[PDB]
Amino acid sequence: DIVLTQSPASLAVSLGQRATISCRASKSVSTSGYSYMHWYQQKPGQPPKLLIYLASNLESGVPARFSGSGSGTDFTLNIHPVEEEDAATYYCQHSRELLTFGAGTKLELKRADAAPTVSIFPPSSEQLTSGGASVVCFLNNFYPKDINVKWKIDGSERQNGVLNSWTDQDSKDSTYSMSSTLTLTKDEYERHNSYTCEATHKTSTSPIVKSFNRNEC
Amino acid sequence: EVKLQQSGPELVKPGASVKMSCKASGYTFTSYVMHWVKQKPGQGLEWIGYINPYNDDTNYNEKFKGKATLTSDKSSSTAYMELSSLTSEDSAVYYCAREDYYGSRWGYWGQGTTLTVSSAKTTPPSVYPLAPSMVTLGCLVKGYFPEPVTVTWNSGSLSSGVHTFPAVLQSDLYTLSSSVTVPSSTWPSETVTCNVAHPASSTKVDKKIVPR
Ligand SMILES: [Mg+2]
Ligand SMILES: [Mg+2]
Ligand SMILES: [Mg+2]
Repeated sequence: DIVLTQSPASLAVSLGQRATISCRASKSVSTSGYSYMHWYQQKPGQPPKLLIYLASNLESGVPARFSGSGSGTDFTLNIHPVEEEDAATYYCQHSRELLTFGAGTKLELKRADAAPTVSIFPPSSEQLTSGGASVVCFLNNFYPKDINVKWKIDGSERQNGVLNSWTDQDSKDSTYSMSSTLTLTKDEYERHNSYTCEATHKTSTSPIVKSFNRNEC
Repeated sequence: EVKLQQSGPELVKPGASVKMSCKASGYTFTSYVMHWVKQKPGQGLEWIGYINPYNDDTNYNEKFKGKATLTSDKSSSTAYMELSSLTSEDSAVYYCAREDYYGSRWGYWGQGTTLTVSSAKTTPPSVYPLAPSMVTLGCLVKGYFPEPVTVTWNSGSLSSGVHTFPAVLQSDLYTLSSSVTVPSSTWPSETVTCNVAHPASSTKVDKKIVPR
């Protein structure tokens, strides 16, 4: 019965800063000789990757920016300097008795605030002739993560048939992206003239809006 | 090198049983214990149990004692996990991992098997091109089941400026979109095309992004 408490659950750090992640245990994991604590890194859609074994040994092929320390009851993972690619979830782990993983720490990168690049697409002709109409809006490469999308038809807000999807933090530039899709019937679509998606973001006082007129082509 | 190859994605109906595989290569199979882990979308890692292939000994996390059965075949160098009495709560990614002699570290992991436990029927995607300095083009993949789909552009050539968003489930069907950004000189002078694969329905579709 060894409980692992990992902290913090979330950590946001600037490029070049030091990140420090902690894992403690109710009993010592070092009484027989070595310290049975390991550290893993996991990025979305991938299996976890071993970074550090036995508290302080750097796994083969992993960079020296990562290091582990501690003994008995308290353990830390240090990343220094932090790089854009380090955006990930980190886990501690102990075996001995009952194998246990820590709850994990999500590392997020800090960077400059960035307005979304907004682009809007009318339904494709292929979709209309199957009886459907999806209006797609991309809101790309923005920071920070929080963002509001609103849909308007002929100058008034619609909310039905809207589906939103967000990406994880970008590995290279630390930005976020989002898509918003407004789905109606072909017949419904052709009853209105103007379609608008607008983003409310932390960068601008005014929202970023992109619109089109159905009857352009 | 050491390698762990897990079976592909599986869709089963509730109440069913499923058997996933973890095929080991590059080492003496019976010499290493193999572990299994469950991970639900955006959540932590839950230990399921282990199989010692040398004597077929097993142990489980209490949570999976009734749910999971681990086995191994020495000849085929393969570890298996059978999950029984399935429900939607068992929908997750499942990982196998080899425990090393070196400090009991898990240095090698399988790529993961995604299980969907659902009653919904298999359905192919409808792929729609989204046509409109840089230019952003789109590809809408609508109304498929189950996950996953695989989207590429020019068969991976345009990988740089691509955002393929996570699928959203609505009315027992998934929909996702993918954006690609390229220089306005490259398009439409050169052809851009999204390639969508849905293995569950044996679907390979290419749609060229043509101006309206
Ligand atoms: Mg990596
Ligand atoms: Mg920049
Ligand atoms: Mg109607």
